[PDB]
Amino acid sequence: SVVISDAWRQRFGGTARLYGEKALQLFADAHICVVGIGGVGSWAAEALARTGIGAITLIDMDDVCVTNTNRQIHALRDNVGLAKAEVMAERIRQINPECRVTVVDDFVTPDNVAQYMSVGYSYVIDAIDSVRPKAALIAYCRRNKIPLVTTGGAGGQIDPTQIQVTDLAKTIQDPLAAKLRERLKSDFGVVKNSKGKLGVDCVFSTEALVYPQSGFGAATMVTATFGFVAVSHALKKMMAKAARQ
Amino acid sequence: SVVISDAWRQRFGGTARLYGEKALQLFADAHICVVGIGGVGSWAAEALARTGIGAITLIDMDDVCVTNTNRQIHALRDNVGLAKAEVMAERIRQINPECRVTVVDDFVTPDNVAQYMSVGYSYVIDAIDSVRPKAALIAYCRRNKIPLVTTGGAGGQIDPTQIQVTDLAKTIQDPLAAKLRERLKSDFGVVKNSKGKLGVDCVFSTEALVYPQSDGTVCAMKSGFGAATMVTATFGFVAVSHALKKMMAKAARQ
Ligand SMILES: Nc1ncnc2c1ncn2[C@@H]1O[C@H](COP(=O)(O)O)[C@@H](O)[C@H]1O
Ligand SMILES: Nc1ncnc2c1ncn2[C@@H]1O[C@H](COP(=O)(O)O)[C@@H](O)[C@H]1O
Repeated sequence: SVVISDAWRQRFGGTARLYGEKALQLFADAHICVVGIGGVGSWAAEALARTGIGAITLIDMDDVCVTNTNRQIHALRDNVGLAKAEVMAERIRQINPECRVTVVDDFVTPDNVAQYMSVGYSYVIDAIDSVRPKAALIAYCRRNKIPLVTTGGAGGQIDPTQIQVTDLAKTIQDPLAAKLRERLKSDFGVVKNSKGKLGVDCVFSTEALVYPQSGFGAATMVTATFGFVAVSHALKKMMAKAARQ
Repeated sequence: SVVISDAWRQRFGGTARLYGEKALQLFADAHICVVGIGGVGSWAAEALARTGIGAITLIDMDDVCVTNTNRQIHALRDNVGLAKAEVMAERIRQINPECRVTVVDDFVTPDNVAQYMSVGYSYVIDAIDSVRPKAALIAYCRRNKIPLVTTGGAGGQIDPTQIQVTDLAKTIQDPLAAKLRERLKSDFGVVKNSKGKLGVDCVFSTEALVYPQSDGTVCAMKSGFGAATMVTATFGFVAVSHALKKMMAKAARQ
């Protein structure tokens, strides 16, 4: 158990008053991994930090680019050209200097997923944009019962109020999620239950895609909300599991 | 009005691809005011900046406090003690160096509201928590046809997916929004029209508020409330997306 300090309580007293004290300690003791520190994952990382999560691992190899400005929290003039995960880590340490932050400067693949998951996370937030590594991460967590929430495509969507969580089998208006389902079936043997579920929780939006007016565009208001919904869902699941003993 | 530089196109190419070039220009030419740079308003400011809005005014007099950390984007160890609005303005300059940012180092009151709205904003996002100034800001915007979105209480709520926008007359499970309607009726004579509406768009949540108990548990019931970034920021984001939707619709009409 992480020892909650007096400074921690000043930072996160609003967390305790919202989730309860038991949950404050649960979060302080958690270790959550965010894979992909982009339009969705950067805001998920931010949210975790600001809700008193005591250890966070960030996995990404990309650099901050000027084109990230429309949708990524780390995308500032002075950060362009630096490694996203490390820039996000430094920010998290400014949020909570007592958070233990680990950076994995790499992409997830079939060959390294086991090693990177071997840490033993309380949750994994999958915010990867590419379908191949995405499928590899999901298939691994799902087989190994590692708690996971995945995110669909957040581009080409303008309305944050249509974001919701459902089984990956049941998402609509999400070409990324659809390709992911195909890849999981074809490459990993993952297929629906008797109930028609893949047993993978997925943040998506019912909104129909808005085609490009350099692929689909994106907006902070939606991409960040994907990440915030993923975090709220993960924390809810962790609190329910803990109450179920 | 604003000539979009190549740097600006690089920053906001994703914005253009989502909303169109005409919208990119509309946003570059816009001037939006954020009142209250806190749990809701700091994220609304961030979103405006990140959506290529060309001018932003920020109104607040408070300083960054360590207790802001759970829900405000400017709450970082090195910023504690500095004025919230100025820290945010400085961040907005890092997002878009060509954004025109104005800091009003003050609180809105019944007596100064006309001066602070007199500028001619494309939109006002009201993220003030205190009720009497909030009522005064809304009454003034509403009377003067100044495009406004207001935000109910984002504290005591955990679910970002229940946030939506409706007329202030129709909000539920929002005690702030209900005390507001009263102050507006009582001090400004703002009351429902015959269709049941106040003519004020409000971000609110259908979620029942969660109240902290003396024993450290919390109890949902249909320094006060706790809060979470995931919910407070999404209030701000839903406000911004609503405003931009309305602005684009207005521009489509001509
Ligand atoms: N296989 C992977 N493992 C970890 N992070 C990834 C992987 N593939 C893509 N990413 C990151 O996912 C992020 C996507 O963000 P965005 O560009 O907004 O969709 C980027 O920062 C990528 O570098
Ligand atoms: N009358 C006012 N005019 C402008 N900003 C205000 C006023 N009253 C409160 N605020 C700010 O509104 C913000 C509310 O943030 P929060 O504490 O997260 O609700 C704080 O930064 C306050 O300083």
